[PDB]
Amino acid sequence: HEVAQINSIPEFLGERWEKRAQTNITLRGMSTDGFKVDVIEQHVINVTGERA
Amino acid sequence: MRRITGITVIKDHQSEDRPALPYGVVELANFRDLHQQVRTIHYEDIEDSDNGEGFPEVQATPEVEQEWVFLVQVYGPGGLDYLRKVAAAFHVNQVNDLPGSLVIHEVAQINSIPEFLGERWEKRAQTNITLRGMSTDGFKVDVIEQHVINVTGERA
Amino acid sequence: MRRITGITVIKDHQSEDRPALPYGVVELANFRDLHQQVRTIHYEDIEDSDNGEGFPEVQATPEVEQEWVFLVQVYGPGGLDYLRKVAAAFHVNQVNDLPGSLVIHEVAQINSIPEFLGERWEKRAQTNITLRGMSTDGFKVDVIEQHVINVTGERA
Amino acid sequence: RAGIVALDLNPLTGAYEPAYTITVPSVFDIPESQRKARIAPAIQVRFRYAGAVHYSVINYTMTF
Amino acid sequence: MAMKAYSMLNVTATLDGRRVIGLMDGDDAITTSPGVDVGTMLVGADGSWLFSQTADKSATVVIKLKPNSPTHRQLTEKWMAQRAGRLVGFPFDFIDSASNEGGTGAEFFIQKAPDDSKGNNAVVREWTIVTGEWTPTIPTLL
Amino acid sequence: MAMKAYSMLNVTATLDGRRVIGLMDGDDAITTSPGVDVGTMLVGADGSWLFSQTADKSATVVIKLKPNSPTHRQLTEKWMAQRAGRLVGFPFDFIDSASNEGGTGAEFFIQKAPDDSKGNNAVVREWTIVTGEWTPTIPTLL
Amino acid sequence: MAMKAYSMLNVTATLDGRRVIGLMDGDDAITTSPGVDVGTMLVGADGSWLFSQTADKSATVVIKLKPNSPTHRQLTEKWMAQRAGRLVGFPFDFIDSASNEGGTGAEFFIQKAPDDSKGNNAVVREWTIVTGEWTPTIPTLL
Amino acid sequence: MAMKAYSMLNVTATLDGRRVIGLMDGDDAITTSPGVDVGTMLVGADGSWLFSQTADKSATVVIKLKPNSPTHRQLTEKWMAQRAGRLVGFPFDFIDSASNEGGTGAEFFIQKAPDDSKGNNAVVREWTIVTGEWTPTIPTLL
Repeated sequence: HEVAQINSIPEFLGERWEKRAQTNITLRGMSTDGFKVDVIEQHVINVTGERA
Repeated sequence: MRRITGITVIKDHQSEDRPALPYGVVELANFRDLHQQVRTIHYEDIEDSDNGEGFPEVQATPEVEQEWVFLVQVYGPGGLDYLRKVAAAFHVNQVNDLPGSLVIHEVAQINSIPEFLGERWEKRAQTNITLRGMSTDGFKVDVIEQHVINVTGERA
Repeated sequence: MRRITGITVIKDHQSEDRPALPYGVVELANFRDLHQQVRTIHYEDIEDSDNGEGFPEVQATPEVEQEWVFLVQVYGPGGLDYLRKVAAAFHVNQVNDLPGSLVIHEVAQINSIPEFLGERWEKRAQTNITLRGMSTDGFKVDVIEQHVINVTGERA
Repeated sequence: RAGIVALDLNPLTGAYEPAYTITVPSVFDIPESQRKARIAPAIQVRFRYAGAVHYSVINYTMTF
Repeated sequence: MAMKAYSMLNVTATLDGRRVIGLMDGDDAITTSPGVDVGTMLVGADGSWLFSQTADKSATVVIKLKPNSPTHRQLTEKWMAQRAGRLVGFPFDFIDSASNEGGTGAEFFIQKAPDDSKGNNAVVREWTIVTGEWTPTIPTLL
Repeated sequence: MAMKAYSMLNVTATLDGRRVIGLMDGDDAITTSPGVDVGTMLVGADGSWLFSQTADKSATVVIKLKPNSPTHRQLTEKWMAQRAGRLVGFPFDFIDSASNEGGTGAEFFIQKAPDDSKGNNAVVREWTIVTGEWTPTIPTLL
Repeated sequence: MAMKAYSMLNVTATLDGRRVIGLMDGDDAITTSPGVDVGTMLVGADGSWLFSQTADKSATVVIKLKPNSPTHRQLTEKWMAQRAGRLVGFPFDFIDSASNEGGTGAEFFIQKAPDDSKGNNAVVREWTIVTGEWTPTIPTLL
Repeated sequence: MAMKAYSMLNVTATLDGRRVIGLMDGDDAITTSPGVDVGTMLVGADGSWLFSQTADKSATVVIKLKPNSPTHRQLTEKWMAQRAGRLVGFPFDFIDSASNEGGTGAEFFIQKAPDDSKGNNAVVREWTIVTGEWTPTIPTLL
């Protein structure tokens, strides 16, 4: 999706300024999973007219 | 031990040995009422009571929504996937069912915080899971069951 | 010892032994006036006074609303439920009654802060309870009880 | 809309009363044993028949 | 009988017998506004003036309710009753016990209806009612 | 059967048989508003009053969908069907299972169309539908 | 007699004899505005000009009061007196003691009325009064 | 062929053969809106209803470009061509590859022109184009 700002952070490691850089990289992607679930496959309906 | 994930889950502040290498922990961070005022007040007569004058006592209970905020942590080499299944199990129905007037509202951002424990970087993950449920209580209160009114016309 | 909860409650900064394993503590955090200006000024004549000229002295008292903010803590294995009853007892009437011009306004968010005290995780809870009540005082002040006016027409 | 259902008025009083109500059973409690049949529980519906006219009466009282 | 602090636990509202319970959050949950201005001042081209006073003693009230409140059920039944053809008054009256401030009316009518928004959280439902007469009560305890 | 907490996981909406799935974020994703005001109060120059009740029982609904939702495909097919010349009802109905609050209609029609904005991220697509009759259902569980 | 700092403890307002006490918070609790503009400049198509001065010396005043203030009781009695049919002046006058700035009027009339909002906290009550003449007092102490 | 995540790197727009490249930042860089409403519901004084469907299949598109973009050069040449007297169509069409959502038109025309603001930083240049017909493409991949 985006690459972010790039900083420079030299650090005194092992008797020597060690050059370094760091950034943030962000991806973007859908989700996958799966769970077992139950389903309807028939119906039933009752209709009455109260007062004929 | 949750039904969704296949691992063992334990309470927050106990004094027992760490169970296994992959496992979870839930803590209660806080909770609060959600709306400023009540929804209803339920009045109910106590079963077989008496206030001294042949009247069953009356117990009233307010009904308001509440929010509980927990703190979930997974320790070990499978934390991210175990919490991803939890995040994606919050959408499917018949799976995210809770017993009484409870509802999972949101699962929050999932962070990774590896920690150098015992001479080894121990992988860890943590998120926030918030529920949502009504309030129950009961207090004994008194009731009116008759009236009286007097009407006069000052100057007839 | 509150009437709502069944436990013992004590004042904030004393120098006594901890009472029991479940108990509470209330502290006064602050208080302040709520509106910028007064509501009324009440004037009242002192009973059997004299300012040296056969006049009973007059005492005036402002009336403004005020807010007091307390800090409630419950220590022991039942804190959350004892404070939940308090939160839900603020809605029902005839129960949240206070003696003089006082009103419970709001109970705030309830946090849980377990602490490792004495070789054992001691469960704890804390919230904020705010009251609301008018102001009383009295200061001696002086009053006008006569007038004088002069009217002239400059050029007749 | 067609004119088969009554117009939300109780004939006894002319007060308010719903013409038709639909009730749906709650599946939250139905056990797994009967959930495996894949046959849903029953929905119920209430009517109110809309009448008609087959006969008329007039009185015609004359005073002169 | 000191003028105690204000609180929503002492305000009582009655809508056709039953009480009003489920109210949304905010500093304005039950608001009543008069129909028109009390009067009108007319100043002529010379500097004289004349005040005119209206005979319109009418008011409207706005009530904000949660999506789950028995008053919402009562109001949505009354709305359907009006739509069917029946037309009645259903008096509404509300008051504050701390200062006897408020008012009453004898015959109201549903004037507006809320918008059913579902979204991700709960939303307000606003009902607007209108009367032909509205009598305020004088606050006797200041 | 306690009045459980509100949740979007218990609200069901049906648009011409199939369900509605892809909804945008926000506190208002499906909003229904009535056509006109329920009534009108008229107060004369003397102080008397007369209330007038309308016969317009109609409503409009606004649905907000993500750019990738099967309901968007269904609606954009129905729009082209209307543009071609075919005109039908496609009933829409929605309800909340916690309190039986919601409504239904028998014959709707597409009234508005969304704006296709691409930009850098995803944007809402709003559809506005209109019915000639709209029957709300009375919330029986409060 | 140095021009001391401004303070609300030196401003005095009188409404029909009694004082005004309960005032809401804010930088504007008693505001008086004139009726119309003082004058009007008319410039023709050639460049000449003519100024016109009005004879309308009238003003309106807005007072904001808490829901619990004796002035609110007095005003809500006066409003009912006007509604009954009685019509009188009830002079209002206000001034600042630090600079003698302010004004007075001889006969006012209630023009607007507040909206009774209950909600969760206290809300303002605004009254609007109108005079036919309004005489400001010249600030003599600068 | 899974419904991948949305990205601006898969949206393609073509304006008279050449592509569109320089686009300003924001959630809305290419927005198309229809001409008029799809229809109109008319409800009479009795309660019956009648829906009316329009024959206006037209749309407008708004494109936001940086001050340095070859599409800006192309558009500012086309504008001068129109001002000179030549009038042609220059078809424009855009689409998203992830869901086949978008549309096309056969003959467009420049309707608006941007404002040349220099200032201290770069500013948007907005062009508004209008077609007489606009055919959307049905998103077949949902």
